[PDB]
Amino acid sequence: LSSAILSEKPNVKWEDVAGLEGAKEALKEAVILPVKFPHLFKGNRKPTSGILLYGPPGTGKSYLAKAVATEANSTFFSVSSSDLVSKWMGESEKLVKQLFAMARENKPSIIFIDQVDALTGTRGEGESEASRRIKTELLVQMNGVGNDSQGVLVLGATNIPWQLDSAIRRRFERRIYIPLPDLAARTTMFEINVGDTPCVLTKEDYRTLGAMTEGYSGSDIAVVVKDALMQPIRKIQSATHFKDVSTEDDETRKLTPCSPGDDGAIEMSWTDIEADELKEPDLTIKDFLKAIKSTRPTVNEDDLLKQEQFTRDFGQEGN
Amino acid sequence: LSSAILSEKPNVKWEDVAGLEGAKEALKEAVILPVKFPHLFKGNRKPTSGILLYGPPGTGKSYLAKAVATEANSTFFSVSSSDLVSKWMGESEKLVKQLFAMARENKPSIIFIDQVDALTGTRGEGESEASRRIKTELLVQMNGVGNDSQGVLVLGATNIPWQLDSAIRRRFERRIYIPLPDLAARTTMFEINVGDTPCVLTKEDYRTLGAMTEGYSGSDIAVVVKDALMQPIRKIQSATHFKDVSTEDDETRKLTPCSPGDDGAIEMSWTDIEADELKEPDLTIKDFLKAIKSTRPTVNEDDLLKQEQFTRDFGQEGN
Amino acid sequence: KSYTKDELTKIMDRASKIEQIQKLAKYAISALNYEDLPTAKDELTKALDLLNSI
Amino acid sequence: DRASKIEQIQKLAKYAISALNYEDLPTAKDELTKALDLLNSI
Ligand SMILES: Nc1ncnc2c1ncn2[C@@H]1O[C@H](COP(=O)(O)OP(=O)(O)OP(=O)(O)O)[C@@H](O)[C@H]1O
Ligand SMILES: Nc1ncnc2c1ncn2[C@@H]1O[C@H](COP(=O)(O)OP(=O)(O)OP(=O)(O)O)[C@@H](O)[C@H]1O
Repeated sequence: LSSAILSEKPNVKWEDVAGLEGAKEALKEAVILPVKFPHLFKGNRKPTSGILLYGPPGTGKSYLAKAVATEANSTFFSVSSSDLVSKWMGESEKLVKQLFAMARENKPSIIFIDQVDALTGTRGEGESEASRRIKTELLVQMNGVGNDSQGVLVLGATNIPWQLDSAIRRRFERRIYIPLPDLAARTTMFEINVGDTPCVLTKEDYRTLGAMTEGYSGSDIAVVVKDALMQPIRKIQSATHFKDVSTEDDETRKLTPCSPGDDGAIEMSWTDIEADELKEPDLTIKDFLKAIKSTRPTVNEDDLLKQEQFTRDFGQEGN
Repeated sequence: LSSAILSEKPNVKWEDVAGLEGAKEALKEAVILPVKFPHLFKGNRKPTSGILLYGPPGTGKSYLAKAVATEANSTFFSVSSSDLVSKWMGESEKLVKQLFAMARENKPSIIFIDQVDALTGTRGEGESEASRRIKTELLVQMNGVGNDSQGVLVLGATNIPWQLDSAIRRRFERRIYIPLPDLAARTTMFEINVGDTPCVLTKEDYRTLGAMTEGYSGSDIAVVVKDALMQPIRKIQSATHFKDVSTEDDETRKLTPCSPGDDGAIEMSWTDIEADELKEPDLTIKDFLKAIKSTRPTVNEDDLLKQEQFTRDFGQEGN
Repeated sequence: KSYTKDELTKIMDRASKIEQIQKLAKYAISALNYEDLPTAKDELTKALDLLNSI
Repeated sequence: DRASKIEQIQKLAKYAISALNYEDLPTAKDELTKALDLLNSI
């Protein structure tokens, strides 16, 4: 009857998310503040219970969700439009009922629906059969709890707001556009993406890095980082000639890839080199440059047309 | 519930494939390196997650997949987009969910999805029934186990990258163009496809062939090969005049097809003919000549322009 | 530290040049595997002159 | 003879590539030049 859907703990902190922290503010005020100081929400002021994030794919909407999950100290349920919401006939809606029952049962709780648009209908076969009655079930269930007392939060996500029908829109609470990262956000993300690995940590070139990348997503940035990270590895694979660097003051000899002509340039397979004696080329700007070169114009303007149109019309709008 | 997928070994080695050794390297790094040295993935060094193979039909995409499976040294899952389309109209994606569960439970595993431009075709209006739900199911399920602990690699295959949506495009990672073979690659494939037949000699003939046959696929090459191999059988069938060649030191007079005018031309048919006394015609350039006459080019150059356009746009990287 | 931000152009250019040289070398090796000496010579010459120009 | 000379050429190419991988341009130049001269000598 019930069918439990994951409440696992990601480990993504607030600080791992760079950018437009007004959304973060809305989150913290909508979730954490109610928990922390409940007496602030008595009488005619009642806590916000619906939030839905929209924008191009790859912009950490899912990442943001995981951060929220990490930060909530609450039950976090997460489910898609295909996930546990069908049958022969009929009882998907019942499953939805049982779920929201369970949500009420567990205060605080958070329901996260990715790709909320995929639960929509106004004319087709789903409007005749299921998807209408699904939509109706949703609408009715988001009605009464929103009146007066609630320990459930509804979190939406969508790339395509405009294909989600008008019926949900005004009945739902709070919506924010998640744009692609700007210069500063890209730069911060670079720094975050470097972590512990040493050389080069040039603070001055980070801003050049964020400059050079324009319009790319979090995902894209991640990909470029990974791409740069395999460069020393690919060197090693193509490397033959290695040489000692760590002196006898250290525990033992340690070999790194080196120019083929050098005094101490001995040639073998990288597979012969064990982990204790192991050393890797440093990370240069050149590695990152190469990484950028494999990255192309990633994001189509066509997204920007409709996403910026919805932005001009609704945007930071609650909806 | 399970829906049985074969993971057995299609014994096709690296060396049986010709070309794009750089994609081969990416694959070696994507599977083999993880297998060989997993302890190299502490900190910010993390496995590649998804690779799309894109290009014209018939370019050994399936062949490549076989080689991957042979070389993976792990559980390998293979599926066509034909599979798991629908059962009732209601229930499809549960099978996808269960599939991914199975794959997650087998680390390392590799999922190969053929013709990812099917499911996900994509065209509007008609998508809103089950197909949008599927589209969603992909996107959400790739988000599930993706962070931290991965033993899944996703390989897609597509003929039509340009109709695969933005949403998949910059979520699903690394995209690689599989071109038609060039002169070199064709020649190498010719040399690969020989068998026991002594045939026509040297490399000169091979290079002549690979030069002369242009704009054709591995599949097409295979077809031509089979044709040529059957041509002596075709000679045997159509000419009932045969003649002795080998000396009496063998079991008996060894008989091959000849013209009705030929000296020694006996005209009994294949039916009376003993297993030992058999002399197949040698494989000549003329078989390949007639094969070329029979070989028509497959793919229009507009498709080449669209593949080339995508390549100009996204190319040898995911984006 | 120490970066004027106009170097990156030259750097990526020279990197592309290096890549092209590497490609040329590979092609030459391929040509040698096909006992095609003149092609090999031409590709190595083109790599050589490409190397010389920077 | 023509087999070992090709092998030597290949080796020299490999050495040039290693050199380039570590931005040792003069070494690369000299190794490509030796490969080319040797190729001409075949
Ligand atoms: N500060 C950041 N901003 C944006 N994205 C980030 C950031 N840090 C990490 N990421 C990336 O976010 C990805 C998580 O998925 P993401 O949120 O981008 O999907 P999405 O945009 O929600 O699209 P979908 O709705 O299809 O899941 C990770 O793979 C990671 O590389
Ligand atoms: N190096 C190669 N390049 C291209 N094709 C090859 C190569 N080696 C073998 N083949 C051929 O590949 C064929 C296998 O099917 P193939 O992978 O070409 O279909 P496909 O490219 O997946 O097309 P589709 O996506 O329409 O199924 C075999 O008939 C085999 O002869």
